[PDB]
Amino acid sequence: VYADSFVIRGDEVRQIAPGQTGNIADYNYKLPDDFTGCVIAWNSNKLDS
Amino acid sequence: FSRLDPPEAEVQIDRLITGRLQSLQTYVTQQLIRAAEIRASANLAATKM
Repeated sequence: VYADSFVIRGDEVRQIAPGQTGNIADYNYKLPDDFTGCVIAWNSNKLDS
Repeated sequence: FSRLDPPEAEVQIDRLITGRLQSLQTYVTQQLIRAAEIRASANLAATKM
């Protein structure tokens, strides 16, 4: 197992998926085409904001 | 590969890979039967001559 952790904007939460381009996955953090495993996304307006 | 997102595109091109493979399989099968009726006539010519 190989974990990850970061905090992004709520508009681009669907930008993370494999094969999607943009600016976050084009400059900061890309996922492979053959990505096995998955993400856990939840709102955190109470804590991080 | 340009418009479709990459994992879905792989689904839509499975039609074209097996669509042309069925076209070659059908074409080869007709030549296998058609070569049998020529060898039935090549052996008739080799018997007549």
